[PDB]
Amino acid sequence: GAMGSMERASLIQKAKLAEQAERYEDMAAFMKGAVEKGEELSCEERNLLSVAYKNVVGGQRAAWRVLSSIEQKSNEEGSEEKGPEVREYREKVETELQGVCDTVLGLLDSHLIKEAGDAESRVFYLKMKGDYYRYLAEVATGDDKKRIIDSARSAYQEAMDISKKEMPPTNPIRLGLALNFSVFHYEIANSPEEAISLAKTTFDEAMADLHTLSEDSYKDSTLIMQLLRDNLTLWT
Amino acid sequence: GAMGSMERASLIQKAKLAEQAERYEDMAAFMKGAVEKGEELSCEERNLLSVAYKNVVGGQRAAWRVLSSIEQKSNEEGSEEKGPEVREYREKVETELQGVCDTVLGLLDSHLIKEAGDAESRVFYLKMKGDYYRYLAEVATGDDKKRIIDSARSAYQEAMDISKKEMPPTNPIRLGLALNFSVFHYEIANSPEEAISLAKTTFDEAMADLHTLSEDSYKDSTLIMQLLRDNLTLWT
Amino acid sequence: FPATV
Amino acid sequence: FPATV
Ligand SMILES: *CC(=O)Nc1ccc(-c2nc3ccccn3c2NCc2ccccc2F)cc1
Ligand SMILES: *CC(=O)Nc1ccc(-c2nc3ccccn3c2NCc2ccccc2F)cc1
Ligand SMILES: [Ca+2]
Ligand SMILES: [Ca+2]
Ligand SMILES: [Ca+2]
Ligand SMILES: [Ca+2]
Ligand SMILES: [Ca+2]
Ligand SMILES: [Ca+2]
Ligand SMILES: [Ca+2]
Ligand SMILES: [Ca+2]
Ligand SMILES: [Ca+2]
Ligand SMILES: [Ca+2]
Ligand SMILES: [Ca+2]
Ligand SMILES: [Ca+2]
Ligand SMILES: [Cl-]
Ligand SMILES: [Cl-]
Repeated sequence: GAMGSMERASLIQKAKLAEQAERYEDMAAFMKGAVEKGEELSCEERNLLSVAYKNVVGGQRAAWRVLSSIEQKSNEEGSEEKGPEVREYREKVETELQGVCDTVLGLLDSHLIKEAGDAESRVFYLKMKGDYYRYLAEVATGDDKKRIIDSARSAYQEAMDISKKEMPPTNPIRLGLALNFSVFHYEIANSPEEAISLAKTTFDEAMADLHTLSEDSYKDSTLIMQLLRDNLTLWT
Repeated sequence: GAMGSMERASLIQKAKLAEQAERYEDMAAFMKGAVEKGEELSCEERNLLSVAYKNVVGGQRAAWRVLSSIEQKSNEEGSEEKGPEVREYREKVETELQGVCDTVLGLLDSHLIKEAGDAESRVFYLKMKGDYYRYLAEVATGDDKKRIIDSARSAYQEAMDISKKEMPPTNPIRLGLALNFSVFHYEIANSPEEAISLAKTTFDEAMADLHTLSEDSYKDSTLIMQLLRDNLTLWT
Repeated sequence: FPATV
Repeated sequence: FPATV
């Protein structure tokens, strides 16, 4: 790997610089290098990894959606034939996106998840696994589409089970996991009722636990609770 | 070149798709491929080329400025020593930026400028040459810094001479060239009075020619005139 | 599109 | 920073 010669601490330092410079591809490459050193990641380091790849894949997803929309319009009645270029370029972006997802899933499988024993790390990584299978599912159209969806579901479900047992209902990782699994239900699994039920239950159980929190913890939990509310408003 | 097997028209089509998807690195690569087909570029095609590389280098410049600022702060009295990482990463971004500038200048030299005979094409390309030498000058600190600055000046000056002879004072290429050469004077050549004089004269001569224009031409010229005014307001 | 984190 | 186009 190209980062093999750089110190772990230097990779982390440069990931933080890349973030400040909004150089998310660089940030992701630095954090991949850090993971490949073989040591477990701290809370801060896990969040550098997630932020980096979230931004990279987020840009790819936005581009893919633009191109998919153009492609869909090209296949409507009355649309003039413009040749293979739209499909080709959508496929190019799609392949790049799948590559990033596969890279992230590869890091999780080799060997972040298996060494993650604490709830906060294990749930975090399983949430990531669910998310990146979800992104693969967004672009899947073939024989393995059902299996990709089930891979996302399975990762989310394991994360949910651990989070319910080991974390308070206001824990931000627990809340974010539930937010995203709810979106999985609505957007991927064709299960809007499950999505709504999960968002509502999550919100209500968090509300009941807010009284236990400091001001700073309250702030962070309520931010994610508002996102649950926003989705519920969108869906009802 | 990786685009050698793709049709010129397909490269142009995909450049436009990349723009819609805000995939400016892709857009630039497609337009580089189009240039390397060896045919002259139309007005629309020249502007696809400029837009693509402007966005790529614009992002690099923004990142370079962030990192340079951090580096400068690290060399202040009382700043803790954090090792070579800030310098290294600033150098990485800088080298990437120089690479893009060299790529653009390479396309202009091989062979866009030499085949450009009409004022609108020749001035456009010479403006680009001035701009990309200006971006090289922004990061230059060595023995060739003066020569880089003079390369920018020389390209801008040739463009100015042609534009004054061959274009009306409201021509958007002429106006944009003058805007940018004025910024060159202020920010690169340590010549704020020249910058101000050029912006004012350009603005006033354009104002006097607006009466000749259609509504649409008026709109486009006045947009750039407002940028001249904005800079004058900043500088006075 | 719905919110995710 | 000043405006350029
Ligand atoms: C140790 C650890 O992981 N702690 C942690 C992770 C994430 C957050 C967090 N809070 C908020 C509030 C509002 C928006 C975004 N966040 C984040 N980051 C995104 C994120 C990532 C994973 C799980 C949940 C989640 F929200 C706070 C503390
Ligand atoms: C054929 C040709 O080149 N025509 C042309 C080029 C550029 C513009 C133009 N008008 C405006 C108004 C406001 C902002 C930006 N623009 C552009 N594009 C940027 C640009 C590039 C090169 C020279 C000048 C310039 F403004 C219109 C018509
Ligand atoms: Ca070491
Ligand atoms: Ca075509
Ligand atoms: Ca595909
Ligand atoms: Ca462990
Ligand atoms: Ca616990
Ligand atoms: Ca609604
Ligand atoms: Ca051909
Ligand atoms: Ca260091
Ligand atoms: Ca250098
Ligand atoms: Ca010619
Ligand atoms: Ca003329
Ligand atoms: Ca002022
Ligand atoms: Cl393509
Ligand atoms: Cl580096």
